[PDB]
Amino acid sequence: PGLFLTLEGLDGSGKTTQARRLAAFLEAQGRPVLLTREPGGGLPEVRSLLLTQELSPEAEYLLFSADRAEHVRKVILPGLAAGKVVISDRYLDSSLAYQGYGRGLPLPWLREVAREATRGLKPRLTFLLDLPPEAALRLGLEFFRRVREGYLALARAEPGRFVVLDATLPEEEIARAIQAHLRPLLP
Amino acid sequence: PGLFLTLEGLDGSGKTTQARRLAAFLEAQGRPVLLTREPGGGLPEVRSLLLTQELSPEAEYLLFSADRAEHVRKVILPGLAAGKVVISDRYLDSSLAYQGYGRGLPLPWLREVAREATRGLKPRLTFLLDLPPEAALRLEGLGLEFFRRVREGYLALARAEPGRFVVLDATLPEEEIARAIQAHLRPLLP
Ligand SMILES: Nc1ncnc2c1ncn2[C@@H]1O[C@H](COP(=O)(O)OP(=O)(O)O)[C@@H](O)[C@H]1O
Ligand SMILES: Cc1cn([C@H]2C[C@H](O)[C@@H](COP(=O)(O)OP(=O)(O)O)O2)c(=O)[nH]c1=O
Ligand SMILES: Cc1cn([C@H]2C[C@H](O)[C@@H](COP(=O)(O)O)O2)c(=O)[nH]c1=O
Ligand SMILES: [Cl-]
Ligand SMILES: [Cl-]
Ligand SMILES: [Cl-]
Ligand SMILES: [Cl-]
Ligand SMILES: [Mg+2]
Ligand SMILES: [Mg+2]
Ligand SMILES: [Mg+2]
Ligand SMILES: [Mg+2]
Ligand SMILES: [Mg+2]
Ligand SMILES: [Mg+2]
Ligand SMILES: [Mg+2]
Ligand SMILES: [Mg+2]
Repeated sequence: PGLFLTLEGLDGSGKTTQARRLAAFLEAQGRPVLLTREPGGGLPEVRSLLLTQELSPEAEYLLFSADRAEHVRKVILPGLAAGKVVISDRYLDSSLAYQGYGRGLPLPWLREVAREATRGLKPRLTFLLDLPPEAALRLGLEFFRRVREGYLALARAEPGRFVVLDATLPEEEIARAIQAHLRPLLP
Repeated sequence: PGLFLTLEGLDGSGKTTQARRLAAFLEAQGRPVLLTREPGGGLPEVRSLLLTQELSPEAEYLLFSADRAEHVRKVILPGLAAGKVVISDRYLDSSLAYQGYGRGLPLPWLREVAREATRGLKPRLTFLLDLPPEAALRLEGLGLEFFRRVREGYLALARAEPGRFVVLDATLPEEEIARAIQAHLRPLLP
């Protein structure tokens, strides 16, 4: 049982907001829900360490992946075995967009690292809240362009898992679109 | 330029003792030496991270690897580039023996993670201080059964790369181990 969903986008694309509203929507239908996030959900100390320190991309990816590995094991997989709808604000796609397309690390290596860290757990549906970095409500601009395009490139590679939402629209109608796509996967 | 050396073995095998003796022995010969270690040489804060309760073996290895990636880029390669003899107390082999043979993680995955973590950098010589498992004395569930697997793992890694590894008997007195290490170095120096 259980359903695994993720949200992705740049910081200030409104992921937490939509994660909050999606939880509330599923609670209103009586469906058990669990919110969680990366970084921090597996190893909170990773999150606080990366906050005040910049490393090499390789080193920083491996920390994200250790956190992810604990996150998948202690939080996400248990939640799904209990029949809950688990919603993660950021997951693997964040590393692929930021460390891969942004900092330039090779994608095939990242996914081979990720495969054991995640046990190959992929979300059923990932919502990409897309906007230009200048429109975001919260290493130059060029880095943030690369991450956004990277997200869009990931989405067009897997059109079955990504749902690309224009994040500049009002939050209420963005919420209804997410609800629309999600409807078929519940009764 | 430069020479990359490492010390390996179980907890309590004399690695730290012998790396420090070696460093000092090379400095007295007038050679530039960089003494380093793992975990912590790349990312000091990883030792905090590694103590986390009930840490899965995958996260464990990825933590060691985060540190290793930073350690290679910021400390080891720039030291080697300047012609220093760089000695690391523990390197990739620790992960292969502890997280591979000890925890049961697949070696090919470990090595695939290692490729980009180390950028292919392997030491010229690695001194394995082979210690009996019962003599070994932080990390989760460091039991006797674990140490047998780790010890035998080290010995299998030695057999697979017998030109890189020099296996020495860790129960021998410290002067004799150091002299034996020094003798395996002599052709690689002047
Ligand atoms: N050849 C030896 N014989 C007996 N004891 C030793 C020998 N070498 C080191 N020791 C002692 O064993 C302990 C562990 O040594 P250490 O160098 O810290 O091991 P490691 O670095 O491998 O953990 C220390 O108290 C040290 O004095
Ligand atoms: C470098 C490394 C260490 N370890 C383990 C060995 C030790 O039990 C622990 C710390 O090593 P070390 O710092 O050498 O021992 P000490 O803490 O006594 O100074 O980490 C691994 O499991 N994998 C690794 O890749
Ligand atoms: C989960 C994850 C986050 N990040 C970064 C991108 C964001 O700027 C930042 C978000 O942290 P925050 O949500 O605590 O603000 O973390 C990555 O670079 N890779 C990842 O895999
Ligand atoms: Cl699912
Ligand atoms: Cl957000
Ligand atoms: Cl995924
Ligand atoms: Cl060899
Ligand atoms: Mg993470
Ligand atoms: Mg990962
Ligand atoms: Mg894709
Ligand atoms: Mg030591
Ligand atoms: Mg080594
Ligand atoms: Mg490694
Ligand atoms: Mg053997
Ligand atoms: Mg070997």
